[PDB]
Amino acid sequence: SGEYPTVNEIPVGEVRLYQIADGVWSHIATQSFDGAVYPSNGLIVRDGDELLLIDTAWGAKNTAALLAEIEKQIGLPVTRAVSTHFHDDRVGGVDVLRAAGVATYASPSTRRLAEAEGNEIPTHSLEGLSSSGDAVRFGPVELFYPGAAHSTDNLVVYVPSANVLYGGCAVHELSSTSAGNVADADLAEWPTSVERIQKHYPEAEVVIPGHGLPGGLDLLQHTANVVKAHKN
Ligand SMILES: C[C@@H](c1cccc2c(-c3ccc(CS(C)(=O)=O)c(F)c3)c(C(=O)O)[nH]c12)N1CC(CNC(=O)CN)OC1=O
Ligand SMILES: [Zn+2]
Ligand SMILES: [Zn+2]
Repeated sequence: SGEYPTVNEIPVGEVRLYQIADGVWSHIATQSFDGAVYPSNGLIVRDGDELLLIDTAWGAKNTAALLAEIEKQIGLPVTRAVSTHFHDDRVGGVDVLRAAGVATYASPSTRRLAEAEGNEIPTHSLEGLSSSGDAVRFGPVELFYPGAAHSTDNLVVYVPSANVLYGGCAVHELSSTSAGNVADADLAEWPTSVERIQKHYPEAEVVIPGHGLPGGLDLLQHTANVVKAHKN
């Protein structure tokens, strides 16, 4: 009924949308992994009379439900999707997207990691993102590679028309007390990568983490703090 939806409010399999700004929504879904249930976020950005999707809804059935929710709530076709790293909360559902006519994209790094781990593989490679600090335009967003953090391939997304920073899994919510799933992380580089985000996007007004509640720029400093303490 208006607040940002939380893990216990979303049954696994359904998707909620949350209006972030004009032409910008987050999508929220839940999934089971290793016997626990987790929420996860993605982004939808209006691109004229089409939509750009950032990240799947963490699985094939969730991603089908995402498409149905977009049709109900927004009613514009999703034409392109970008996955921000290779884990299943970002690429799981790419095969559903590809069968619904969505062109799927990811960096070459993400595509290689997805293939090696047996996850779904976006069709198209995003060049121009291989060095930390690189940025490219993709429709109504900028894609930015901050360096290794949550994963070596993680991308962040900025919506310049709205000053919305989608940090993906490189950014944690303010309530986080640990650095999430660190299986493929670089805890030593992560603060430096967050510092690159802070320097590149100082006018961000909303910051969206990969999991949990949006806030403002404080999410970035909080992330650096929880990662430094996890490393210790
Ligand atoms: C799908 C993803 C995954 C599965 C289950 C949970 C997560 C979380 C998570 C956990 C806890 C918190 C609360 S908190 C901040 O207080 O800790 C949170 F916000 C997010 C994150 C994240 O952190 O992005 N990703 C998760 N996988 C799976 C994985 C295993 N893969 C290999 O080892 C190589 N293929 O490596 C991930 O990341
Ligand atoms: Zn991940
Ligand atoms: Zn994640």
